[PDB]
Amino acid sequence: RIELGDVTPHNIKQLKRLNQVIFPVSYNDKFYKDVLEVGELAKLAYFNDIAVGAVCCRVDHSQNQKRLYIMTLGCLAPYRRLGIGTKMLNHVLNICEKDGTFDNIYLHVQISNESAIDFYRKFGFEIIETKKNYYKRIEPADAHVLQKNLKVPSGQNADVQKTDN
Amino acid sequence: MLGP
Ligand SMILES: *SCCNC(=O)CCNC(=O)[C@H](O)C(C)(C)C
Repeated sequence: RIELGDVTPHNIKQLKRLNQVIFPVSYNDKFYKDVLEVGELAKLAYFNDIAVGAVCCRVDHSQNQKRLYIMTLGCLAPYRRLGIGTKMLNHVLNICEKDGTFDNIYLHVQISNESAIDFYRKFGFEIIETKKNYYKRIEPADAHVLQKNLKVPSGQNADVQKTDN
Repeated sequence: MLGP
């Protein structure tokens, strides 16, 4: 069984320890300070009561839009075929679906991370941008921006709803 | 994975 748990000051050191092993990118103290303030947008992932993963998100107001930014999402390498990634993603997509007012969900990923690209493609995410030297020192340093459109038409019925045509 |  997979369980998601809250990120508190009691277990933030555990999230940092998992993040430090899963990702080659060093996150600073301000990153872990912000995670303690996003509520349900940050979760620890548990498999048979053992912490093997985490998802950290924030609300972003870039591009004159209401966006959900997935900062980090991942599991320890031996636990990537246990549906923990799906549980974590369906959790953040639920916070968004319930909200109804988000324009999109987006994240950065190295261009060579095919397992993550293909995973996100299952939930409707597409490559919308490629950023040269988005990361420092790691190879490849080039990142794809993966985005899922969350915009739902506002209007009580068909005649007042603006959508694709 | 937030960068850089
Ligand atoms: S947020 C996209 C980058 N994640 C990543 O590379 C973390 C390691 N990968 C996983 O744990 C796994 O591939 C999932 C599907 C959960 C991203």
